[PDB]
Amino acid sequence: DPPLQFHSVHGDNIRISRDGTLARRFESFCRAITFSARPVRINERICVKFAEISNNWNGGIRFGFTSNDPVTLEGTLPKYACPDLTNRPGFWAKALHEQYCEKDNILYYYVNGAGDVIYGINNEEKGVILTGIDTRSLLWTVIDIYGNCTGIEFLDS
Ligand SMILES: [Mg+2]
Repeated sequence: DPPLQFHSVHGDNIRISRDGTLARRFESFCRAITFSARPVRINERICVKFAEISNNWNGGIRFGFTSNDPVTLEGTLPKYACPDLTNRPGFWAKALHEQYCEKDNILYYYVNGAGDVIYGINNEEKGVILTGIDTRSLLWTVIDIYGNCTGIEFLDS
């Protein structure tokens, strides 16, 4: 439907912009978990821009999907998507290589009918990063704003 926004259920170290399109890890190095405000479609491309980078932290963001309505998760969020959420049923996420986490890159990803998650950077496919996603339930993005990237923007095309 409408352009993707961040869910109001998020980590303690996250601030979301007024229009809901920009999530920042405002302090520290963890508790940086975020979700999409609405479920996403199979084959819908999620496009995220690395809007802000800190030179004081290293590492890549973690991204993927959850079959859990983020409202059901409030007061329940751990420090990390990996391993902490991924250990629970209905979360699929992996780290993005830190070489891709540079200012103004666009990460795109989607889950296909087969339940595989394909990703790329600046419109160049990198491949399948995740497999076995439950395509029979509603899915929300999970993006853990970990590492040198401290601000990410959902892009509207
Ligand atoms: Mg804090």
